[PDB]
Amino acid sequence: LPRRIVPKLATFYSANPNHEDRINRLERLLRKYIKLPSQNNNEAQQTKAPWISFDEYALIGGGTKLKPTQYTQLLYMLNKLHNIDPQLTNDEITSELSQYYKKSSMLSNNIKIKTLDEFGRSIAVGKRKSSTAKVFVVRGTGEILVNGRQLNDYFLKMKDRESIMYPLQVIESVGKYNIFATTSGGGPTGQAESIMHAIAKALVVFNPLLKSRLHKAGVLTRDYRHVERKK
Amino acid sequence: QHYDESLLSRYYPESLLKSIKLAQQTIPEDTKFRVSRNVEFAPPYLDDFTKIHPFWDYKPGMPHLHAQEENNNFSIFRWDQVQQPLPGEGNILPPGVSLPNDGGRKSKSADVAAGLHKQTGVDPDYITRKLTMKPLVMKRVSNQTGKGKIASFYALVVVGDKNGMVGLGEGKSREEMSKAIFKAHWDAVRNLKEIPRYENRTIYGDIDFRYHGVKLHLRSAKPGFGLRVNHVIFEICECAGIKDLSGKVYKSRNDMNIAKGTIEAFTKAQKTLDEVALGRGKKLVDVRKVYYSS
Amino acid sequence: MKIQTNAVNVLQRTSAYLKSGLLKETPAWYNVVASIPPSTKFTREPRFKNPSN
Amino acid sequence: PNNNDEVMLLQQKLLYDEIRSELKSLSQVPEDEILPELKKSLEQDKLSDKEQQLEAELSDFFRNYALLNKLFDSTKPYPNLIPSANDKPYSSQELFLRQLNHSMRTAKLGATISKVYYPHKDIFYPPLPENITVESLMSAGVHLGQSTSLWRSSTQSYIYGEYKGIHIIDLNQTLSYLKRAAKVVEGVSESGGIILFLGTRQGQKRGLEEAAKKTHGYYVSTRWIPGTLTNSTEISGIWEKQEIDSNDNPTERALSPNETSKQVKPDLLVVLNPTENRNALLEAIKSRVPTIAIIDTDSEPSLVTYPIPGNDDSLRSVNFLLGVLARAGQRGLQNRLARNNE
Ligand SMILES: [Mg+2]
Repeated sequence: LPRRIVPKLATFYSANPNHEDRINRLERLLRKYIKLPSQNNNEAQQTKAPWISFDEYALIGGGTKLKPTQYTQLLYMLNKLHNIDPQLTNDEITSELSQYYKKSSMLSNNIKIKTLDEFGRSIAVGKRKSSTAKVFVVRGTGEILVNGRQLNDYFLKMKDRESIMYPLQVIESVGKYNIFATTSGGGPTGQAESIMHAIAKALVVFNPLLKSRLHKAGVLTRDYRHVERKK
Repeated sequence: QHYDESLLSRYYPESLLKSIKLAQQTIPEDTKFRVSRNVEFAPPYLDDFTKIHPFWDYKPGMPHLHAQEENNNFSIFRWDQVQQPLPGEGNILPPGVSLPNDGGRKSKSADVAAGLHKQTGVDPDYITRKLTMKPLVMKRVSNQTGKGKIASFYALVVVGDKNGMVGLGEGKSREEMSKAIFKAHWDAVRNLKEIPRYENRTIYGDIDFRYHGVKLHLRSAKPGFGLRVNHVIFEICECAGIKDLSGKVYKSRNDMNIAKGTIEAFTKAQKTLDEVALGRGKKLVDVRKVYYSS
Repeated sequence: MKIQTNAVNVLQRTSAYLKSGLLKETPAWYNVVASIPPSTKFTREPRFKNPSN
Repeated sequence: PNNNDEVMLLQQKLLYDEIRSELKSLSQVPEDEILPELKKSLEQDKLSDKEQQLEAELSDFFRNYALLNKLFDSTKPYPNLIPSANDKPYSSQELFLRQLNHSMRTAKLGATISKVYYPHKDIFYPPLPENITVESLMSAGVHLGQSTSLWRSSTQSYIYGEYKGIHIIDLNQTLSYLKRAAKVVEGVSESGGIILFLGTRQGQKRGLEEAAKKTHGYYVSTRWIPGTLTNSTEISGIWEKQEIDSNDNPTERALSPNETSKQVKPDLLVVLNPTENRNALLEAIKSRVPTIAIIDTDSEPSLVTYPIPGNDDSLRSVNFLLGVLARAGQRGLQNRLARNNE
């Protein structure tokens, strides 16, 4: 019957009672489920780790008192519980981990699978300096047209021609596709490399397994360099 | 949804019914309204827009960019008051803030009592009603810095309830002496101690105490003797509830060190008759008190 | 270090706060400490025999 | 005897996997292959009285539990295990569960173990203060003081002797001091006071947390912020307080901002390593908070209300003494909750 006022958290007298209480809750789970094996897909580097930001955790983990090393300690325990084998996990672990996932999941993604159009053509756009290129890639025999003109006519420099061919040379498919490239703006180098960038982005639809090789060759990266007004 | 005139005529004013009828004849019932994610035309809340809000809408009769009255038909002829008072309660006082209607009514004792109660748990009523505060030293000290001489106010005060409890407090402030006294009063309450008193009027026997350079010689006195001691000791005795005392200060007569020495002497240099009796296993009798007993 | 006095006399200092009225409410430990007095002699004790031999 | 019950489910579970696998097979087939041929059959078929029964029974059955239903609302262990086929070998997860079954039943066949010390049991199964012996204290290493070169002579009265270059603490006095300290913890716990357990040496957290849990108390294992008690409003005012009944259940009453800024002072402070926590001990003195601490041969006894002479460097000795104090608190808590019931 008699009532008294007491500190809410067992860690009240510590420097950061809120962070220590949360760490204790996670530590209990890691002790109760010490035996449960961890994922063997961790070697496969599963791409899932959407934990809240240091600033977002500061709302619940002491605010100003929160130290970066304290946030690092929270992530080491959230990941360890998360990496328990999915088949052998339980509700308790997932319930505790739910509160620490980024709330961006509230909404949805903005990416729709790219597919060939009604005529079997992969359409991609590329940009370099002030130049732009819209290419139409279809399965063919290596025919290329630039703005309706022969490649040797539009691009006089052999180095520009070699730049256009490089993405097809990486996937060793130079004679497997017909390319209809349309380009505008900038000069020969910007247009040739804008076409290079657009062909690489259009080739991924035909075989998405080759994206990693295209990325490694450097043809899927948009070159950011542009003329800078002297400051 | 399209509603019959009867229903709409029981909620909306007659003047607006014609507009509702024309809108229900131009917008098909199967209209699939889309939400605009570039321009926000409507407010962030629901509103039928049938009543003019005295604050959130333009004041009727006031000139402004979208005033529909002719320039010779405005109805604001007095300009001594604010035309549109704040809506609702009439204030925007932040939650947890109080309107400063009354200023200068605070009692520094009550400010000390409230702060100490929150910080240490002492009773505010005792501090504000039972304690008496007497400043003992008030001077200005200064520190020589690269920028120049930085002055500070130093205050030493003594507090007590005149019934055994006495405390000494010190305070410093670079701003004003009143702030230094507030801190000293705050410190003094935290240092409150009980001092033994023989018959609640004097000390037990005589005391020869050395506090740094101060030599204190205090002697107990008969009832009705009064306080015959250094002025600094007098104030402390008054707060503590000592009525009869004689004494002399030798060597250093620094006021600050006399006050601290006196407080220390009253606690570390006294032994009650009860404490002496228990330690020695003997009975100690006050002959003067027995002479007037039954 | 000097033999400290204020750690073992918390009960007596607290009782002065309660008697005067500076502290309104008795602390929860107050009754417990009163029933179980601390040892406050802190003396050096002689010994007249080696317990081993 | 009742295995068929599970077998009936597994049968359905297998059938469900078959239905799902071939639902995905038809998700790849182009519509041009199936749709026109399917529709043509209907164009060449005539519905019968029975066929029509399902023509509307399924329409409602699909217009009731698929369209006009609430998508949301306003064998339990290891429920996500994917069992392997009866012909295939055990999966890694199944082997783990197969080993866990062995661990419970067979792994402990052959002998029992007696008179062997297990470190965890000091924390989870502490003895009662009345059952503690000198032997038990000695087994935990509580008698091993500091080097005689580091002697703080104010502990002279606690020393039993010197041996192998260290001072041996008198366990007969340790036991008497331990019993007195334990009774204080029990009293404060039974009175409803706040008990704080302070220890900042590596490894002490586990003992400190369990001691706080079983006494409904508090602990600090990382760092004592200087001023936690004397400057409490600048350090601990922001943290949340709560009101509780005599059964230690949250009343749920919202607290006025006045009640949430008031200093919440511990009723009793237990310090595992006082030599490194002078700040806390001095604040306790200033705040008139009774304190208990383990006093090693190099530690000042007079700085605490109730000293416990003993080794403060060994986690076993510390956890043994902490466990005894924690269980004493637990008994006080249990006696307070019992008097409320009756
Ligand atoms: Mg030690």
